[PDB]
Amino acid sequence: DSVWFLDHDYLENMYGMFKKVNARERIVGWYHTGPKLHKNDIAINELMKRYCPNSVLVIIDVKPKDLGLPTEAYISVEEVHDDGTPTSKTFEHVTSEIGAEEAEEVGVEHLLRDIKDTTVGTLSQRITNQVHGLKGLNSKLLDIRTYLEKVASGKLPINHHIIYQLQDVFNLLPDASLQEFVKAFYLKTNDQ
Amino acid sequence: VIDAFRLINANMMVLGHEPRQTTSNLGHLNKPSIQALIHGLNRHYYSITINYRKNELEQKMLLNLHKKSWMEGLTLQDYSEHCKHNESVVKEMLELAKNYNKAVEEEDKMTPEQLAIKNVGKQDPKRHLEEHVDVLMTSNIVQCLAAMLDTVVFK
Amino acid sequence: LLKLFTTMELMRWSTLVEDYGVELRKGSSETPATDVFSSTEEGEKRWKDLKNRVVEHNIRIMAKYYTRITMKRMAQLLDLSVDESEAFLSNLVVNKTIFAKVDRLAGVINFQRPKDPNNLLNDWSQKLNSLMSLVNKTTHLIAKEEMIHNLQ
Amino acid sequence: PVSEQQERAFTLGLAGLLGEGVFNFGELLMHPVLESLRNTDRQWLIDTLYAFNSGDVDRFQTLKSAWGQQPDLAANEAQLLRKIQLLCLMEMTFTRPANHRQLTFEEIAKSAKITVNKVELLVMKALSVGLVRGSIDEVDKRVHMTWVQPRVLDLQQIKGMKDRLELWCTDVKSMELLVEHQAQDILT
Amino acid sequence: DKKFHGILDQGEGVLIIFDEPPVDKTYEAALETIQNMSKVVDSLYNKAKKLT
Repeated sequence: DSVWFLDHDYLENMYGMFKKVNARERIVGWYHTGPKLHKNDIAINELMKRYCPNSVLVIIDVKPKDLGLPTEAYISVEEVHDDGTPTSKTFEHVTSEIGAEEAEEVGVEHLLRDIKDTTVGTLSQRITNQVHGLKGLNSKLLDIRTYLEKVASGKLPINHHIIYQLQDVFNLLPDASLQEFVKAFYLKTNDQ
Repeated sequence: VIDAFRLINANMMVLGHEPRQTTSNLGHLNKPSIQALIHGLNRHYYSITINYRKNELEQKMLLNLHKKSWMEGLTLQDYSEHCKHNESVVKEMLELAKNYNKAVEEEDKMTPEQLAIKNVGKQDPKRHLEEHVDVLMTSNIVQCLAAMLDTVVFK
Repeated sequence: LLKLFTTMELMRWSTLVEDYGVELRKGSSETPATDVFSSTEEGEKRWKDLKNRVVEHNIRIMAKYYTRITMKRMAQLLDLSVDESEAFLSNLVVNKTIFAKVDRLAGVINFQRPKDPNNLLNDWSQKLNSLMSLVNKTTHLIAKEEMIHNLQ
Repeated sequence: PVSEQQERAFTLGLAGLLGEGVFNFGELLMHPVLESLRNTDRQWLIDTLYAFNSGDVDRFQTLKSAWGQQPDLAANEAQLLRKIQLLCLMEMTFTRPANHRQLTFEEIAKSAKITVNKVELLVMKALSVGLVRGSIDEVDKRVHMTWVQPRVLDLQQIKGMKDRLELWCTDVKSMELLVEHQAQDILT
Repeated sequence: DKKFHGILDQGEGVLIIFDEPPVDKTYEAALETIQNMSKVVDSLYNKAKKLT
């Protein structure tokens, strides 16, 4: 993967041209197409900044890495990591959202009549969404577990962010109790 | 209000290219505005069809699977907020309840909606009452299901 | 003088009266524009007024950290008597700077909002909303992190 | 130089004990520097790190000849006692799953090997600084930790995380099936 | 008069003031729903007489 092909000039040419089709389309940066984030990607990240105003590295995959969006957003970071290891250059992720402009929304809404995360139309619609969050959560648990072992054996760099994040879930303490709701309905159904 | 069209020149009209276009597909004529359809048809164009093919991968990306979107389903809302809502919801039913007591006295013929309007209560007083409980029941029911599950799982 | 006052860590009145007394109470200076600390005529009264201030600071700090504290235990801390501590709390509560519940029988001081079982459930609901955001983020850092085995 | 590493390594440990910031005792041991090369001063230095982590007054106290050698340990003896107490408290909250992050004052006193009275003040100073967060219910006599900070980086500590993650994998599977089960006729 | 919302205890010789309790709200919404349904039931029966 230390042998690849890329045309740098092309990035510059494209920037000017996209402006005519829409004003909202200018050189933001570059896209990577999975499967992981590699060392080999770091060489291109450097280069992109000069060409673009400062660039972003978004990784758009063909299949989700979770259950939601197939996109990750990254910014290059330098951080000191200690376990017998020196300062590391890594890519620190920042969370992503969905969103669109009015033109896009119009076509997707008429075309959609699929099942979705939830459509909303019944109580039962809502359970499908509840099933999907819980299944998602299962996925993340597997990735972290296999990694914890790899840190212990190899002495892989310990990123402060991961150890702190997992810790927090454990400390908050779950507590849950009393819940109720109405029961007005019977007279109404009986009424019909 | 998207049509595919084809140019009508002097040459094209003499050949009879315009019927020739309808052939080989499902056929399509435009609609928007009366002045634009007559004028357009003669001078400007002949109209022909657009149909759409989008693959299952295209549909999957179209859908916008989203991580927080599913997560909300589990996310527990305040207990006081459910109690507060339960009480608020009851207050809408109270209003409807005056109309509803009168409507119910006589509903001895056919069509519930006519009976309900006739013995006072615009459209269906029963319906209004039912929608009001359903929204509250829906939020409370899912949150209780979620709460018991999370507490046990995390612990 | 600055250091004790600035920390929200525990202080005890008595330690302060002697500590400050040696260094700070003296207030030598050459300017005529200030020599005030406790060296001056109003300065004497200002040190008297300091007992009240220190003890009040102890109440604020304990209000946040503690939720419930035994009565016996709070008087030691403040450096006040049993009657004085219960009395000092009511004045503060009406004046509104801390909120305590005072048992004039020396039972307990509750700096909490009035306990409901309901209350506790709500506090967990908020934590849960945060807990999910944290778990989604973390998964990503894992994928870049797994690739590498050259940096160990 | 050999001699330079030995001087800087000595001061580095001393600093580390004084720390209110330090929760990376586990990192100091893990780094080759202290362990591999020992001198007579360095023999005690690694031991004092060990005594902190464990957070026992009994392990800590034998090392006391050291407290006299440097004025830095001797002078801030209060901070040392408070530190070992607080660290032991964190290890107990950490060992225990997400069922209880509550420990009694009695239990904290046993670990710390410091009196029950002084433990109650010490825990309060740690809260006040913000190292730890929680509540003290002195009716119950428990300090309920709402929040706990990033712990010492040792191997065992990597392993503690696994226990909860693994357990969580099985409770989620079970539960996921119950959510699918309810009205399976209609998801449409 | 409930001009301070407490209760006076003459058996012990203390004045207790009523602290905030957990929600009354739950009971009240149930109470309101059940009273409206009782009015309705009275109307519901009369038309029903026709069947039997």
